Amino acid sequence: ANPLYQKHIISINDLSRDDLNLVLATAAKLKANPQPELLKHKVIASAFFEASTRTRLSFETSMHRLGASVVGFSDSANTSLGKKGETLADTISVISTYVDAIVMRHPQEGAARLATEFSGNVPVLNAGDGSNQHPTQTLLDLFTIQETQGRLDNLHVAMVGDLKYGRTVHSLTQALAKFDGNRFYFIAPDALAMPQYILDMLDEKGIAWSLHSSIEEVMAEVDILYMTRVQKERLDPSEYCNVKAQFVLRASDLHNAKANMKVLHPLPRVDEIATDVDKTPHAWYFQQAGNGIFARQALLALVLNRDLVL
Amino acid sequence: ANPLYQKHIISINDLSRDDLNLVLATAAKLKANPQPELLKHKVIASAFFEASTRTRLSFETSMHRLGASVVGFSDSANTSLGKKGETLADTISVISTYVDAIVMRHPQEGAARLATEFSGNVPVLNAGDGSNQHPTQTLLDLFTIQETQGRLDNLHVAMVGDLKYGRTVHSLTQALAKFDGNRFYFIAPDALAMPQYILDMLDEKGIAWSLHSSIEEVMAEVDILYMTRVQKERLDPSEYCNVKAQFVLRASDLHNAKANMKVLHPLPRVDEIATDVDKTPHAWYFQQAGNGIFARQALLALVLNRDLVL
Amino acid sequence: ANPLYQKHIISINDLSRDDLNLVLATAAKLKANPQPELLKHKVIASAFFEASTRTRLSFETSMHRLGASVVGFSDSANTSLGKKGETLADTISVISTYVDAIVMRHPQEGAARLATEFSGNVPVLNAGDGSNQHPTQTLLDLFTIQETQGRLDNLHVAMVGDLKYGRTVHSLTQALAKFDGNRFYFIAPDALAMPQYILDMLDEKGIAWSLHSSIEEVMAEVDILYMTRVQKERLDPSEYCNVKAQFVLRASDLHNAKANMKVLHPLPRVDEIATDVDKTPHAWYFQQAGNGIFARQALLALVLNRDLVL
Amino acid sequence: AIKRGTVIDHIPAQIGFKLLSLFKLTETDQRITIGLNLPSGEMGRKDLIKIENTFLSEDQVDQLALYAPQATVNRIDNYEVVGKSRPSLPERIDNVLVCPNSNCISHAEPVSSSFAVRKRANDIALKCKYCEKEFSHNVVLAN
Amino acid sequence: AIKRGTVIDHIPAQIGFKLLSLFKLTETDQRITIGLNLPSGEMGRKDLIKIENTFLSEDQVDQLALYAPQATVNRIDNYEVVGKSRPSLPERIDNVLVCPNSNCISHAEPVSSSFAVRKRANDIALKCKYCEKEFSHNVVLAN
Ligand SMILES: [Zn+2]
Ligand SMILES: [Zn+2]
Repeated sequence: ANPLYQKHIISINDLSRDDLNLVLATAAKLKANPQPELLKHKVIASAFFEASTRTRLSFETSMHRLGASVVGFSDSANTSLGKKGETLADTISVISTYVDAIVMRHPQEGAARLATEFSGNVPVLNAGDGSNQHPTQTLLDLFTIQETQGRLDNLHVAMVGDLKYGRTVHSLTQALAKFDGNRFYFIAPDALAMPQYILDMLDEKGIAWSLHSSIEEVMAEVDILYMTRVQKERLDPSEYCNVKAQFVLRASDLHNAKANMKVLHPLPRVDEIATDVDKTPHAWYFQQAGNGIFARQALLALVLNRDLVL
Repeated sequence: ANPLYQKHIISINDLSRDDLNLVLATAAKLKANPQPELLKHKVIASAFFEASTRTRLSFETSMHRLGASVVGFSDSANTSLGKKGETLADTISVISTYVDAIVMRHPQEGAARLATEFSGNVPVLNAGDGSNQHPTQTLLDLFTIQETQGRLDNLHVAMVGDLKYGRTVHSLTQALAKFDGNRFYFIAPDALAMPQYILDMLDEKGIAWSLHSSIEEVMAEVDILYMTRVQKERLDPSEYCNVKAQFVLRASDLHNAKANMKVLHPLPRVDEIATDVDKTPHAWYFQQAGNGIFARQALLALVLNRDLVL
Repeated sequence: ANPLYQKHIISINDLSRDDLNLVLATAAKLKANPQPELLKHKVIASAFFEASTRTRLSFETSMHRLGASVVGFSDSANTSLGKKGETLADTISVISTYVDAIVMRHPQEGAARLATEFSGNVPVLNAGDGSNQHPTQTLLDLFTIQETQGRLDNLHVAMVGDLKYGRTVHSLTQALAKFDGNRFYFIAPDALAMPQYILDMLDEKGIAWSLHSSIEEVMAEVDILYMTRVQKERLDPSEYCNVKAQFVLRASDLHNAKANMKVLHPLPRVDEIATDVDKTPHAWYFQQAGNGIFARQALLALVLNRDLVL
Repeated sequence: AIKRGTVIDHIPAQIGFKLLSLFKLTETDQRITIGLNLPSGEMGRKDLIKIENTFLSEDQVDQLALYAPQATVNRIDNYEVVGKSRPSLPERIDNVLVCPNSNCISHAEPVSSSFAVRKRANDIALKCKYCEKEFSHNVVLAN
Repeated sequence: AIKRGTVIDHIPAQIGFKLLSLFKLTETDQRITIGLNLPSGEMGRKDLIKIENTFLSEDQVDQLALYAPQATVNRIDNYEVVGKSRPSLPERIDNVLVCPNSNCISHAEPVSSSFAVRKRANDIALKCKYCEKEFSHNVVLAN
């Protein structure tokens, strides 16, 4: 019985390095050799209480690739919860009697955690809970990073943009800081600075990080340039100055990048990456996105199948 | 060829006791021994012209469990009918040329009936037609009631809340009154009283029923306490006084319940059941909900498969 | 200096029988012998934060018929309290440095009392404050009963409709209770019952009052039938049933009425009075309205002019 | 006992804490002493409050009339009781309470709460100076 | 000083009343004695509570390390302090506090709050079981 069998995947902070590595391993193994009837006779819930394209479509796609069926909803507008005013708990109290695992994304922080408390012996996979966590993004992020960089340790990672509300970078920083000798550069408006709780964690783990105010300051040091979108829809009123992007990456800005460096972005992008970067040999966000398929296939196989796929 | 093969399931009033029993039997048989490729090569429409969570998700889930495929829509907003103004008939005149059975819920009473007149040799399963009927809820209600009570006859059933607009209790009262010696207690605001047509039916069948104005009056007599939500979205203006619940069941109110009695609720609940009832040994609504899977699997197998599942 | 010189006119409950009579007496003098310029050189505020036809128009007409100028607004929409959220306080604080008197209607109860707290030596005339008081409606009412029954003592007075939210009947009952041996008939839906405080005061003064469920029980023995409008914009959610007029007077209902009895209504009316009443000799609502001009001239004269009129 | 201050004796059990909250009495740097559930100068159970260097106008004491009519207030100076007064029903209660009427002008605006107090049968009634509605003292909550 | 029970000494000024409200302390028939604003050689100005024939839990006594850190809880039997406990910070606190994150899921749903407690430089950090954000205990309000 593999370590991840029947485990909720709520938060990076609840996962060992061994765990991440295990997903990545299981992953590539299935990209190598598809196993298309693995989750046959499984019905999974794709429960998106807020918009998604990449996260959802990749998940449902992965479920199919492994031979499972999908029931769900793509917004809460046409559920009992939207029109009839139902609790999340009640909502998770019934669906969990229907399906074999619940993939869900919710506008409030803590929603996936809450679901586990009502979901019974049904696992929950957190597809995004407010500005909190994004375990599955991180899993693909990792995969993409190994793919292009060779290792997950001893890297110079820069994260730029909305670091306060970006669940993507919360989960990713926690993940990377479970590996050896990584070093961070944070490029954010002061209002959307990486939260104190990630920092305090870096410090306890004795991990080098520093703030900067331009991309160039760090360009030539960077292995991974991870750009992020401003979470417009998660902002507080006193932050509306920060709606527009503060750092726009252009192709001209890539003059001094180390050759190995890839630009990542969990997507979607507004303008924080101009379309003229797409063509450079540093752009790797679409490739990154496509990696969501193997990360998620992996995760699903691991959680719903007792024994490791060979 | 089983009695229910290719039959529309529009209204309890169109079904014999033999029929109900047959669903329940077929049901448990499949909960006992899943038959996962039974409806292979079947495409079913999940056509929800108004919101659902339990009814829809359970149906599509059941379809998958039996190996069928599902096409559909979860609201009418993005069909031709919403944006282009199309009749239900026309809508049912095309889909019925696509799929092998139509599961549909509609805001207007009589919609499922109307669909049969345009659906051709394609069966329609009514998932809720306005404040009218809810055959499939009733099927699970029955199942749950047998599960927990041992029989379907000689019961003291109390129904509480919006009895006028609750399709749930319309179908359920008609169903139960096809069995021997059941007795009813109706607890409703005068404005949402159980309609005269159900009463006249009880009387012709010589079935004992009485009104009350509190739960306690009947608590100690009751085997099944069936709570219902006020159909806010089906009310008429002269009824807006009745939007809030009139009877709130709490755990303290369960002091004098017979030991066998279960609290049911088709769900979702607003406040007519406080969350502190969840923990008692009388709460059985989530269990009830989970029973939707076996009732609906049954119904589908029966209607789309000639010969009974062994 | 007459007893009302420079006095706030906020609640009937703060006025004496002599106060009322003073106003009526004055009213006559001015109606018989106008005084086009009695208030020359005066500028008055017409501040209406909620909608008004009769009360605002009659009032401004009074100001012109006495030679004063008007400034104001018929809608709190275009003020700095409407588009810039100024406190009603600040609003009064500045307006009271501009004008010699303020006439205000406001949606909150108590708005007028509060203004007196911020206007200094500038008097405030309540033109209706939410569901509380409507002093100058009581004065034209009183003038109208006076002119049609030739007295204010020993009358049989019925009040119909929404008495709970009816600022019109709150002031008029308190004023009639200041005279002798008037008897009251309150006819209204339970939810819109004439308020406890009004009843306690009647009781305290040992005045006969009684409830009734229809207009025909009292019709034979009433002198003034005073219909009102359901105050829909002031209703609570739990009251939304009552929106529709529950008592509808129509000409045939007046068959055994007294030769002298008049039907009154503050107006506007929804359906509570059928238009066939309009031509009967009992209809007096329009005359009533026209009387507002006199009561309001009167009131304005006394408050703004030191010496009693002739 | 204390040197100089006010002493509220003969408060019926379970009211002591209420009066301590409702009138924000512990909101002071002044030395206070409190006993909950004591045997009485009179009755069986009793609450008691002493506050140094602090005095109550006859009006402040009357305010007590709605929560502890039997209470006795002793004015203390030099360890001696120089004064002894008793709560009688007041005309009004300003500041302390909030009007239950949600549509009252008193909520949004910068004014203090204020009600008239009268005895009404086996109960006290409060009429808001502003909206003029009436409530039972039981329903009208404190700030 | 009393027959038997609990004395909580060295509570800081303005906290005493709070704890009364908080732990529904005043809701007994027991004798309670409370001094607010007592002089205190030890600290500076201090509050102090005594409940007779009544004792504190263990966590309740640690769920006290939040507001009254350097407080001392004396267990008293027959007029003699037979025990002297101190509040040490717990691992977590449940049910009692409320997450300052307005978008935390905890607000809407049938769930008790819950926070993780770790000592920081100047304060005490509280991490919510749900939204996973961390706050100063000063920031966190109670319910
Ligand atoms: Zn008020
Ligand atoms: Zn939280």
